[PDB]
Amino acid sequence: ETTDGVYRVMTRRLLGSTQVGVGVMQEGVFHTMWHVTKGAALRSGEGRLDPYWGDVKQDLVSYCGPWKLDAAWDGLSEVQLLAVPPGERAKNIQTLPGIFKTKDGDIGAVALDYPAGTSGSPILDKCGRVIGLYGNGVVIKNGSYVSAITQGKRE
Amino acid sequence: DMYIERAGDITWEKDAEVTGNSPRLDVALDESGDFSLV
Ligand SMILES: O=C(NCC1CCOCC1)[C@H](Nc1ccc2c(c1)CNC2)c1cc(Cl)cc2[nH]ncc12
Repeated sequence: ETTDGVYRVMTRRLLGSTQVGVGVMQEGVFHTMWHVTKGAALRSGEGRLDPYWGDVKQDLVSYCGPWKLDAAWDGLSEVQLLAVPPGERAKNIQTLPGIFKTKDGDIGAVALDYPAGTSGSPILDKCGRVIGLYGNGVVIKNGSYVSAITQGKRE
Repeated sequence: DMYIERAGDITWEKDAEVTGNSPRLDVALDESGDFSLV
């Protein structure tokens, strides 16, 4: 299945069918976070998806072709996390992002607490464009999880 | 082996649950792609 849309990343190695993460299929390319698949090949029905690009530091990976997501957060507007939690239906959560101030520049941050198996869920702008993926971040004082808005580069 | 199942369309839904904060955090990214608070 090469259909555009959000997908669940599942495994049968652990007990029963465990959801390890989430991903985005766009323009025949599957996008997810490196820590979800570890760069391993994926199965899509009878078909198979092989990795094409990846980077452990950016914590990203693309399958069947190059990274296709090029939209970016404008720094002002509210965004929407399209969260796909294990065993649960896909749900849109609207929020105004925070900031991850780093030594190499700033990046948006979404402060939504979700289980680890939700890593790879897309973050969308008002046009419905994927501005990044949720699932690589940090845990703060009150135990709340804050993810970065991880976006790759498009050639 | 890992596999994929479709979860839905990528669209902005009007009148969705509006929740969450906007924190401004000082963070560091190591060589293993891990973030940590500064
Ligand atoms: O972003 C994350 N942060 C956890 C630590 C991961 C390594 O040290 C710093 C924070 C989790 N995913 C993750 C796991 C391993 C690695 C990466 C990211 C990228 N490198 C390797 C995660 C994601 C989500 Cl959606 C909900 C979650 N709850 N608890 C954890 C966690």
